[PDB]
This record gives sequence, C-alpha cells and structure tokens, in this order.
Amino acid sequence: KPTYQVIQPINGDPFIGSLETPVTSSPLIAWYLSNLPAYRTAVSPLLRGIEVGLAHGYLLVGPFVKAGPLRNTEIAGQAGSLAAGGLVVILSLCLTIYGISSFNEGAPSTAPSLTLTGRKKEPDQLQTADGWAKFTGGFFFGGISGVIWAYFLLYVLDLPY
Amino acid sequence: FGQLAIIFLWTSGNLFHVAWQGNFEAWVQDPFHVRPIAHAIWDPHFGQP
Amino acid sequence: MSHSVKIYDTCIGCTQCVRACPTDVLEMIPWGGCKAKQIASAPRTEDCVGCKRCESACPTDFLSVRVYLWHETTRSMGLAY
Amino acid sequence: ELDPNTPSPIFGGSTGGLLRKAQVEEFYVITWDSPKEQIFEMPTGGAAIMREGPNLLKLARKEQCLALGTRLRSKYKIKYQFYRVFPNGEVQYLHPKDGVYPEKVNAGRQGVGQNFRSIGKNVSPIEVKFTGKQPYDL
Amino acid sequence: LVDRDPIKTSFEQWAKPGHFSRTIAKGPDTTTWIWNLHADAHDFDSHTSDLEEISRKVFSAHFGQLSIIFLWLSGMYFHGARFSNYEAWLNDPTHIGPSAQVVWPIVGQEILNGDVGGGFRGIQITSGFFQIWRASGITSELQLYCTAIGALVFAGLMLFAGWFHYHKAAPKLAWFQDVESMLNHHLAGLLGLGSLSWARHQVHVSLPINQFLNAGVDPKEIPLPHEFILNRDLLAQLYPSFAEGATPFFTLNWSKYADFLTFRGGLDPLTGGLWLTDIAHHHLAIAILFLIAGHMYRIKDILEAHKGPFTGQGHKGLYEILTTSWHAQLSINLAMLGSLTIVVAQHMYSMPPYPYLATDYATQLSLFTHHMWIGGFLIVGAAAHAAIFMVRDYDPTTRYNDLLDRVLRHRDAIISHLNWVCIFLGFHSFGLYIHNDTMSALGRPQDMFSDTAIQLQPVFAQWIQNTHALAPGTTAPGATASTSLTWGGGDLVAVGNKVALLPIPLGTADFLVHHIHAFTIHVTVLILLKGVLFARSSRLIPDKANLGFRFPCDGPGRGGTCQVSAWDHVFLGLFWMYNSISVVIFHFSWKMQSDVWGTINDQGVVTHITAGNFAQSSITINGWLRDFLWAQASQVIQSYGSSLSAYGLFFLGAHFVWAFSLMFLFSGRGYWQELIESIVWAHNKLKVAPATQPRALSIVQGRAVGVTHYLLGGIATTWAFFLARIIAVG
Ligand code: CLA
Ligand code: CLA
Ligand code: CLA
Ligand SMILES: CC1=C(/C=C/C(C)=C/C=C/C(C)=C/C=C/C=C(C)/C=C/C=C(C)/C=C/C2=C(C)CCCC2(C)C)C(C)(C)CCC1
Ligand SMILES: CC1=C(/C=C/C(C)=C/C=C\C(C)=C\C=C\C=C(C)/C=C/C=C(C)/C=C/C2=C(C)CCCC2(C)C)C(C)(C)CCC1
Ligand SMILES: CCCCCCCCCCCCO[C@H]1O[C@H](CO)[C@@H](O[C@H]2O[C@H](CO)[C@@H](O)[C@H](O)[C@H]2O)[C@H](O)[C@H]1O
Ligand SMILES: CC1=C(C/C=C(\C)CCC[C@H](C)CCC[C@@H](C)CCCC(C)C)C(=O)c2ccccc2C1=O
Ligand code: SF4
Ligand code: SF4
Repeated sequence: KPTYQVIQPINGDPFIGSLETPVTSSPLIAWYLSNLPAYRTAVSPLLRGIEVGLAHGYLLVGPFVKAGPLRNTEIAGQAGSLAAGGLVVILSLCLTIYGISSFNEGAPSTAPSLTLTGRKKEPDQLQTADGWAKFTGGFFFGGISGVIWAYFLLYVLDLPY
Repeated sequence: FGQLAIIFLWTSGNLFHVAWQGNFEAWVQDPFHVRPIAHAIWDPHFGQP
Repeated sequence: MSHSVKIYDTCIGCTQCVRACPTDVLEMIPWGGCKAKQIASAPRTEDCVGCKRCESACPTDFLSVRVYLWHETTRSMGLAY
Repeated sequence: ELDPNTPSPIFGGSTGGLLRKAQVEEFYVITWDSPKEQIFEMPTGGAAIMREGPNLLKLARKEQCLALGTRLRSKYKIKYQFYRVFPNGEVQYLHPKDGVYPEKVNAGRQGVGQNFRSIGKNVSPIEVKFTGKQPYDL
Repeated sequence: LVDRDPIKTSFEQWAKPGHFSRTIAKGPDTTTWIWNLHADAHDFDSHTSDLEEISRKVFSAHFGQLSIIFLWLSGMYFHGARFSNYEAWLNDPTHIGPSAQVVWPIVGQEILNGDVGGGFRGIQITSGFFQIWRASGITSELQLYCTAIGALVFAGLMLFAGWFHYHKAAPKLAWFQDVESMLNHHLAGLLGLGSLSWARHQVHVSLPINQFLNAGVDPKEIPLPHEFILNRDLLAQLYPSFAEGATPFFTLNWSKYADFLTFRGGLDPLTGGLWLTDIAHHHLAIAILFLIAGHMYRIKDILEAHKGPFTGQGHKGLYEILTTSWHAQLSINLAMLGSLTIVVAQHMYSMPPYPYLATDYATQLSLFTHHMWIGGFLIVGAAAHAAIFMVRDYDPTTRYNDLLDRVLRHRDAIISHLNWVCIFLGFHSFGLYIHNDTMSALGRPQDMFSDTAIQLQPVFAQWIQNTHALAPGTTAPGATASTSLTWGGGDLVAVGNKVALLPIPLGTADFLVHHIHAFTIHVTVLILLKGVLFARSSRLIPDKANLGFRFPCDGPGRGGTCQVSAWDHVFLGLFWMYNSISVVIFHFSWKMQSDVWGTINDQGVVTHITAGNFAQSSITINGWLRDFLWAQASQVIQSYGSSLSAYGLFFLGAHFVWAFSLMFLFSGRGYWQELIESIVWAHNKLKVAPATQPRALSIVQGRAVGVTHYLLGGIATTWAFFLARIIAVG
C-alpha cells in the first residue's frame, strides 16, 4: 500500500544513499537477476561461466561479420567465427589476470547446500581464486563455442525490411 | 653502459634495413633526386592504392 | 613530512589570528611564555589533508605552507573511495 | 535497517554519503546536543530536521563532521562530538581524548616545531646524502 | 563610514582612502584593488547586508542601457541617413553592395573605402538596416534623420528616469516584492501593444509603399510623406474600406474578397522576402494573445498544486524566494533570452522576414552568427548566475526541503549520467570522422562512411522535412508551398541575380555534424550543470562555500583542489561553448554555399558557390581544411591593398591576441611576482618604483585575462575570415 513500500530510501538508513527507487529495486526488476550472480551466488560459479560465456558468445557476430572490416563476406569462414573467436581469447584473459586480484585460496566445495545460506556476509569477496578460475574457465568454453552456433546457423535472417 | 648499448641496436638496424632491400646497388650506380629507401612498410590496414 | 609545511611564526597567539583547518591542528601547547605564549608549528598531523588554509590567516613570516608531504595517504588524499 | 533502528538524525535518502570503503576501512560518525527541533544544512547537499538524541549521524570522512562544526556553531550550542569507527572497534579515538576545543592547555602531545634547526638561513642546502649514521630521520 | 554619517553631510565624499570590505583598502597602498572594483563593482555581498536598495539600483542601470541602445542607432540611423548609400541602393537594390560608413583619408586609411555604391566609396556593411529599412516607405535621408533624433529624444529622458530613480529619493520593497501583476501588463500591452501597434504602421503605410515599389520608380515618384489617413483612396488598392462588413463578425458577403492578410507561405519573386502580407496578419494574430493573456491574474496558487511521487513537494513554494532572489531570476531568463535568440538564427536563414535577404548572402549570416554567439554567450551566463544563486543570496536556510533539496539529494547522479552520455558521443560523435582519415588515407572507400559507401543509399528524403512541405493534407489550408522554402518538396524558382533558397536536402554528412553538435552541446552543460549543482558543498570540500563562488582554488592538498569552485566551471564552460558556437557557424556557411547559395543562369542551372564539394569531403575532417580553412581563407590572405583589407589586416592581430591568451591561460602566478621584483629592484636603484605596491595578477584575474582574450582573439579571427568570403564572389 505504502506510497512506495513502507517508504524507505535504501534498505533502511538514509545515509548511504542510492536513493533506492525503481530500477534500483522493484519487485519486477529485482527478480530478473538471481541464478546469476546478482544477489546470492547461485551455484559455485563453474556453470554460470558458460551461460555467461555462451550468451555473450554468439553475440559479436553481425558486429564483426556484418560490420566487418571489408564487410558483407563471401568466405566460408564468416558469418563467422573468424576474428571474433579471437576476441573471446583476448577477452578471456584479459579476464584471467584479474583473478589475481583475489586469490584467497581454498577448496571448501559448496554448490551443495546446508542451511539457508545468508552467505552470511557475501557482500564483498569471499570468492577465492579457486572459483574465479572455474568461471573464466567456463568463459573460454562459452566464448569460443558460443561463437559457432552463431555461424553454424544458416542465417534465415531478416532483411532490413 | 646500458647506454652506448642501445645506440648500437639502433645503428645495427639502420644498416640492416638496408642491403637485402632499398638500394644501394641502384643508388650508387648513380643517384639522381628520386627516392632512395630505408625500409619496407608492412601494414594490414593498407588498401591496394 | 609526512606532513611538513612550516607555518610557524613567533607570536603563535591565536585570537583574531587563525583556527581554520579540518582537525589537523591542536595548538595551545604553550612554550614558557611568548606574550600570548601558545606556540609551535603543530599538534600531531597524521590525520588530515593538505590546505594552506593553514596560514591564509595568522602569520608564518618566512614560508606560506602548502601541498607538501609527498608521502601520501589515502585519508590524507580525500579519495580512496 | 529495521530490526534495529537506533536512529537519532533525520534525512530521508541521498546519493551523497558513504559508499563501500567505509566498511573496509575507517568509519567516522559525529554526535551532538540539541534544544528544540531545527532544520539543517548538511554535508552532501541538503537537509533535514534534528530533535534529539543520541543525535548520532555518521559520516564518510573527518573533514565532513568538523565541516559542520563550523556548520554547527553558527546556530550554536556547545557539544559536538566526532568519533572514528572501524570495522572492528578501536584505536585512533578522535574527539574524545583530553578536553576539547583546541585553544586550551592541559598538555603538549605534539608538534615541536623546527625539526633540527630554525627558519633562519636555509639558504643552506640539504646536506649529507642520506646515510644511516646522522640524525635526519625526524 | 562616517565620512560623515547620516544627518549633516550633504557634503559629498571625494577623498580619504576608499572603500571596501572593512579592513578597507588599507590606507597603505596596493595595485590589486584597482583591478578589484571594476570586477565585482556590483557583486552584492557588499554595499548592504539588506537587499533594501539594490533592486532600487538595478532598475536604474537598466535605464542606462535602454538609453545607450538609443544613443546607439540614433547613431546607427544617422550614419544610415546622411552617408546615404540607401537612397541610392533602393531604386537600385541587387546592384548596390551597401555602406553607411566612411573613414576620412588620413595616413594609410582609405585603402579601406572601396566603391560600394550608387557611386560612392564606402565600407560595406553587414547588419541590415537597408532591410529593416525597406519597410519605411516614404523615404529620404533627412528623416531617418528624424527617426534618428526621435532616438536621442528617447534617451536623455529614458535616461533621466534613472536620475528619476536611485539618485532621487526613491522607492521601496513592496513594489517589486509585491510582483503580483508584472507580466500582467508587460505581455498584455507592449508585447501586445507593440506587434499590435506595429500592425498599425505595417499595412497602414508600409505594405502599400512597397506594394508598388516591387516594380521600380524613383521613390516619391511614389510616396508622399503624410498622405496616409482619413484619406484613403490608396488602401482601395491593396483592398477595400470593408465596404460593408461591421467590426468583422458575420453577416458578411464575399463573392470576391477576404481582408488584407491572405496568408503567404512562400517567397516574393523579384523581392524574395516572403510576403509582406502575412506580416500584418501574423503580428495581429500575436498581440491578441498578450492582449488576451496578460490578463492573468493577481500566485503560489498554480505552482502550489500538482505534486507527484517522484515529483516535487518543493514544486510548492518553489520559492517564496523567487520574488526575491534576483540573481536567480536573471539566471532563469538568460537560458531563455539566450536560448530564445539562437532560435532566431534559424527561422531567419530558412525563412527571411526582410525584403532582399539571401540574395544578400553576407548581410544575413553575419547575422546568423552574431545572433548565435548571444544564444550562447548568454546561456553559459544563465548558469554562472544560478551558481551565484546556489551559493549566496538569501540571508538564511529557509528555502527548505524541496524539489531542489530534492535534485541535490541526487547530484553525484544527474551528473553521473550525462557523463557517459558524452563519451558515448565523442566516440560515436568524432572518432567517427577519424575513421575516414585513417581509412581513406589507408584508402579503401568500400568501407568509409561516405554518403555513398556505407549504406543508407541515395535518399535522405523522408523524415519530417518531406512531411513538412507537402504541408496541406491538412486542417492546413494554405499558400502554395511551405512554411520554409528549403523543405524538400517544391519549387525551382527563387530570385534574380542569384539563387536565394532551395531544398538543402541533407543525407549523411548532415547526419554526423548534427551529431557532433549533440556531443558538443552535451559536454558543454556537463561542466556547467555539475558546476552550479556542486556550488556550495562537495565531496572534496564541505567547507567549500565559505568565501566564494570565485576562490582561486582551495589549496594544493586533496591531490588537486584547484579548479573546483564554479566561476571556473563558468570558465571551462565558456572554453567549450566557444567551440559549440564556433563549429555551428563552421557548419552553416560550408553548407549554405556548398549547397543553396547559388546562381541562376539560363535554364536555371544552379551553380553553387561551390559545386557541392561537401558531398564526400566534409566527412574527412581534413576536407574541413582542404575544402574549408585552406580553400576559403584564400580570400583572407589575398585581401591586401583593397577596401575590405581591414579584415586580412585584423586576421593577423586577434589571430595574435588569441595566441597571447595561452600566456595568461597557461602560467603560474608567484612567477610574474618572482619576476615583478627583479623589475622592482632595478626600479629602486634609480629611485623610481615602490609607492602603490605593484603586484601580479589575482590568480583568478589571470584566468579572467585568459578566456576573455582567447575568445576576442579566436572569434574575430573568423569575423575577419568570414567578411572576406561573401563580399567578393558569394
Ligand atoms: C542579464 C545579465 C547580466 C547582468 C546584469 C550581469 C551582472 C553581473 N554579473 Mg554577470 N554574466 C552574464 C550576464 C550578466 N551579468 C553573462 C552572460 C555571463 C557569462 C559570460 C556572466 C558571467 C559572470 C561572471 C563570471 C561574474 C559575473 C558577475 C556579475 C556581477 C558583477 C558585475 C561586474 O562587476 O561587471 C564586470 C565587468 C567588467 C569588470 C568589465 C570587463 C569586461 C571585459 C572582459 C571586456 C569584454 C571584452 C570586450 C570585447 C572588450 C571591449 C573592446 C576592447 C577590445 C576595446 C553582476 C551582478 C561576477 C560576480 O562576482 O557576481 C557578483 C562574476 O564575475 N557575471
Ligand atoms: C548628474 C549626475 C550624477 C551625479 C553627480 C551622480 C552621483 C552619484 N551617483 Mg548616480 N546616477 C546618475 C547621475 C549622477 N549620479 C544617473 C543619471 C543614474 C541613472 C542612469 C545614476 C544611477 C546611480 C546608481 C545606481 C548609483 C548611483 C550612485 C551615485 C553616487 C556614486 C557615483 C559614482 O562614483 O559612480 C561612478 C560612475 C559614473 C560617474 C558613470 C555612470 C555610468 C553610466 C550612467 C554612464 C557610463 C556608461 C558609459 C557608456 C561607459 C561604458 C563605455 C566605456 C567603454 C567608455 C554619486 C553620489 C550610487 C550610490 O548611491 O552609491 C552607492 C548608486 O550605485 N547613481
Ligand atoms: C611575443 C611573441 C612572439 C611573437 C612576436 C609572436 C607573434 C605571433 N604569434 Mg606567437 N607564440 C609565442 C611567442 C610569440 N608569438 C609563443 C611563446 C607561443 C607558444 C609556443 C606562441 C604560440 C602561437 C600560436 C599557436 C600562434 C601564434 C601566432 C602568432 C602570430 C599572429 C599573426 C600576426 O600577429 O600578424 C601580424 C600583423 C598584425 C598584428 C597587424 C596588426 C593590425 C591591427 C591589429 C590593427 C593595429 C593594432 C591596434 C592597436 C589594434 C586595434 C585595437 C584597438 C581597439 C586599440 C604572431 C606573428 C598565431 C599565428 O598566426 O600562427 C602561428 C598562432 O595562433 N603564436
Ligand atoms: C493611454 C492611451 C493610450 C496609450 C498610448 C500609448 C502610450 C501606446 C503605445 C504603444 C506601445 C507602448 C508600443 C510598444 C511597442 C514595443 C515594441 C514594438 C517593442 C520593441 C523593441 C525592439 C524593436 C527591440 C528589438 C531588439 C531585440 C529583438 C532584442 C534586443 C535587440 C533589439 C533591441 C534590436 C491609447 C493608445 C489607447 C490611446 C488612449 C490613451
Ligand atoms: C609600438 C607601440 C605600440 C604598439 C602597437 C602594436 C604593436 C599593436 C598591436 C595590436 C595587435 C597586434 C593586435 C590587437 C588587436 C586588437 C583588437 C582585435 C581590439 C579589439 C576588438 C574589437 C573592437 C572586436 C570587436 C568584435 C566583436 C563585436 C565581438 C567579436 C568579434 C570582433 C572581435 C569583431 C602602441 C602604438 C600601441 C603604443 C606605443 C608603442
Ligand atoms: C544539381 C544536381 C541536380 C539534381 C536535382 C535535379 C532534379 C530537378 C531538375 C533540375 C532542378 C533545377 O530546377 C530548374 O529546372 C529548370 C532547369 O532545367 C529551369 O526551368 C525553367 O526555365 C524555363 C523557362 O520557361 C522552363 O524550362 C521552365 O518553365 C522553368 O521553370 C528552372 O530554372 C528550374 O525550375
Ligand atoms: C603574463 C602573466 C602575468 C603578468 C601580467 C601582468 C603583470 C599584466 C599587468 C600589466 C599592467 C596591465 C600594466 C599596467 C601599467 C600601465 C597601465 C601604467 C601606465 C599607464 C599608461 C599611460 C601606459 C600574471 O600576472 C599572471 C597571473 C596569473 C596567471 C597568469 C599570469 C600570466 O600569464
Ligand atoms: S598561525 Fe602562526 S601566528 Fe597564528 S597561532 Fe599559529 S603559529 Fe601562531
Ligand atoms: S590544511 Fe594544512 S594546516 Fe590545515 S589541517 Fe590541513 S595540513 Fe593542517
């Protein structure tokens, strides 16, 4: 009922701010994002890696196969993996040497669940390095790979119009 | 002493992007204000033009 | 040095003279008289940033003061954050 | 944050005030006396009404509490406190310590002032080029 | 102060050493204060705590200006009468190339003054009276010499009303701080009773006296001087004595008429102004509104009303203040006055409102760039003065908790966005061009962005322009063509040397300039917006409003702590806008000549001053000095020994003054001190200096002498560059 929730700016204290509002926090947005890392960690990553790798994968095709350097290609290759498959490699390790910001190094192991987590204090890290690996390892097999059922597909395609 | 050092990796290549290509054996033959060469440009960006 | 910009003077009296500055300065130490006899260049300075609001008012009668620590904190920066 | 509201001091929301590295370093909350409820300027673009107390709002960085302070003594009162919080409680305890109101004596603390020599003629350069025999490290 | 207060000196103070801020100018001597005081001659922190007068001063200063325009332009209208050019031109227009102004021949001077004319030596003019002017029908040189003194009448009097305020014992609070009417009046009967009154002297007299001028004669072969009342036979032509209507209304019959009016649309042929006859109707149809409109009303009433959930409580009593801020009710205004001037700058060039413009090229682009720098020079201002609000004006806090207090609530936010906006632009809004170079210099056009190469394919045509002319599907009735001739549909046919006006069709290469404007308009505003918003307190300084909107910079600490403030956001925001406008100008003339400005020739084969070189060649940003700066400008650096020459001969100075600014812009301050003493020393040896302690420039004065010079430098450079490539071919 309350003019917008029991009317609060933030979670409650005003003072951090973020002026929590729609597009910050509406039952409708907020939800379109929790198997995914925004709030909770669904599973120990390893898997999120490829839905991340892959979805972002078959992107970067018409960007560099329809806007390519000398464009609209007559080659077997593009439509194409090509260079883009090269980008997921540069990308994916530009990605790794960031997982040298956190190492923090363990196996604990839980994608299995005890007791509704809370994480407890997930906010902030508590991702060890042996986590950020299995993500940016999922990234490679998500990038390269997610680059082929892009071109594998014939483009049945829609014409400008 | 890390100097002198870098002045010769400069000079070496100055004499070595010469003499498989970019004349002498035409520029000595006798050299009239046309365009004797240092080196070969190689960029993938280039057109045919 | 790690904050070393000399504002010292000679009166170090602080009435209709100078106070301005975010935390850094507790002074009023006295030294065994100078007329008003609150003296010194400083209190302990590992707390705040680098103004020269430090003179702007009440004499230093040689150098102004200024940026110079070099050796620089974040809290002493303003930004980390 | 509902399950405990301790609050004394009254904004509503802002974009302003502290973002994450107040948790990961050093915390910095200021507290105060009040009479009858008044409407105030802030740090961070503005403003609120006070009432009473603890009257203990928390700020980002120390420049900001003191900054009211000027703020807080025009329109007056004696009493303003500012403390520094960690994560993990204490050391560095900021306004509490002896007296307050710098411009008093009990004691010295601090400061010197001179280093080794006084203001007069350092036309004289810096001297020996850093060796660990001679008193150049304070 | 006390020379001697209150009651008991008439006797004026001239002398004993004089005034400001309380440790007033010392007694003991300095230089800076002579620079202070021209600056910040009015700020209004000082003179009085209490607004009291000042509103009682700003009415007087206003009077002075109104006079002054008047002193001006009597001058102008003089000049315009008795150094005539005008009588001669008007029989003669489209031959003439017109002056008001002549030198005298002393020393060099007179290269300058080169035959303009109906047979006299001149300096050619590009502001047009001679076109405001066409309107007067009656004519002759000695009058304008009456309109002239009629000018000096309004002045002396509209300048003794300024005696007749402040200095005279004079007025008090209520009179402004009860507003309640003020727009009521203003818009009703002046906004109205001018445009209204202007109607009455815009068909009465002007219409007829160019209705049969648009043929020739030697004037007065046409128009008697008073001629035009009880009389009128002459109205009969140009229409009826209403013959039998009554006070409009209807039980009226036309089998053939409808009252003068009869709307025009398009341009006159053989005077392509646009019809001198929609000009009455439109002004008439204005005034009414204003006539009805300025009849609101007395206030919070409307403002205190509607609220929303995002929307602002503040909206209400959105300002008891407003009545007495001032600095705010000027800042708002400048944005409008200012932003309502450069909307002139379009409707002008794509819809001339004076007889003989377009054909007259140079005498309406000068315009479109003068009017253009005001719809900009007045906008950055319109921010400065808000910053002047945002810091100071009210004694105390009691604005409270609104809409503003709202906007600020977010502020590292409204400006958090706007930022990325710009780097999105810039990358899509300039490196776009740089592609071309890097790849047309690499050279492979297949893949440029050329209007031909990257595919849209050869139409611009349909967006709005094509719906706009094409206009009468409509509830629209009217008039054979357009509101503006340029819009795509319609016409070959406009004018007699020359082309005046034609479609302008764009495509791409109108596409992306149009976008650089975006990014240029946007990062301009970022700096002013964030500037005026973070006016008073900031995450870097809280103790930030405390002297100043000005202060130099807080101090070496916090890392930088220099620019900050908001004099300086209104210092680096000018710096941009100088581009904002400086590149919009660069846009229009390269278009308007590459296409449009014309010639007609047998069978109308259009010959644009440049056969559309624009085509494939603005897109390259070198083409912008291949085709622009190095192409045109050849007329600036050829201009010696001529008549205009004063442009080529300026174009070096002021193309010097600019390259002097950097010295003021790029330098320290205790530097010119450290220097100013070596000087001061040499001075004392001979015994020649100390008194009035010579001092270097006041940190921010130095910035004041940047900027200001960087502009009157970098600007008149083109004022020269221009008048030098429309005078002479084009
Ligand atoms: C309708 C509004 C108009 C009015 C009435 C005012 C009024 C005011 N403005 Mg202001 N301002 C305006 C438009 C206006 N402004 C615009 C459009 C801008 C943007 C540029 C500004 C930017 C501005 C700033 C930054 C400041 C003010 C300030 C002020 C206040 C100080 C006035 C003063 O001392 O004169 C100042 C005039 C001079 C000292 C004369 C010097 C002029 C030089 C630069 C010459 C200009 C170049 C020209 C080509 C030279 C002549 C030709 C030569 C080569 C022969 C005053 C209340 C000042 C303040 O502190 O507020 C209290 C502050 O300085 N204004
Ligand atoms: C004939 C008379 C005259 C005299 C003797 C005075 C005398 C005085 N006036 Mg004053 N005043 C006058 C006519 C006069 N006024 C007129 C006609 C107006 C309205 C137009 C005003 C509006 C006015 C105001 C608002 C104020 C005064 C104030 C004052 C006092 C300060 C004067 C001063 O030093 O300013 C020196 C300035 C001048 C002598 C020149 C005035 C500027 C205008 C009118 C013309 C100059 C513009 C000109 C084109 C320059 C720019 C171009 C340049 C490149 C050449 C002083 C007692 C002030 C006061 O009460 O003390 C705080 C107050 O601020 N007057
Ligand atoms: C003092 C300095 C020295 C000198 C003599 C110059 C001189 C010049 N620099 Mg320069 N410069 C210097 C140091 C110097 N610079 C330094 C250290 C730098 C930084 C590295 C620069 C960076 C620089 C740049 C980027 C530019 C220049 C340019 C220029 C030239 C402008 C063209 C010109 O003046 O035509 C000479 C002819 C005249 C001046 C005719 C004058 C006739 C008119 C003005 C009327 C008579 C005068 C009258 C009083 C004016 C009316 C005012 C009235 C209202 C009182 C000029 C030759 C500009 C240029 O043109 O190309 C590079 C360019 O913008 N300089
Ligand atoms: C009581 C009476 C009356 C009254 C009368 C009068 C007094 C009137 C008037 C009239 C009027 C009162 C008019 C006015 C007009 C105005 C106008 C018309 C405006 C203007 C202006 C201008 C022209 C400007 C311009 C510009 C611009 C644009 C901006 C800036 C620049 C310049 C300035 C250029 C009557 C009649 C009923 C009668 C009975 C009695
Ligand atoms: C030896 C000597 C000298 C020197 C001289 C010289 C060397 C000079 C120069 C100069 C230069 C080398 C430059 C300058 C320039 C200036 C200027 C330039 C001024 C002004 C201006 C104006 C008037 C403007 C106007 C405008 C406007 C309106 C706005 C914008 C545009 C324009 C700019 C157009 C003398 C004799 C002095 C002194 C003695 C010694
Ligand atoms: C500049 C690149 C060309 C691309 C646009 C071309 C499409 C339209 C055709 C030409 C446009 C110019 O329009 C022009 O047409 C004719 C030139 O042949 C001229 O035709 C004019 O001259 C003659 C005199 O009676 C007659 O043929 C016409 O009745 C008359 O309109 C006109 O001066 C002008 O109306
Ligand atoms: C060059 C420069 C100076 C030096 C500039 C000076 C000292 C200009 C002032 C010179 C004045 C205008 C000379 C005035 C003397 C004459 C008016 C006196 C005789 C009167 C006549 C009849 C000639 C600064 O002070 C400065 C300050 C801050 C940032 C940058 C700079 C900067 O770049
Ligand atoms: S500022 Fe200088 S004079 Fe003033 S109290 Fe401090 S040391 Fe003394
Ligand atoms: S600005 Fe300077 S004097 Fe002031 S507190 Fe900081 S360091 Fe100390």
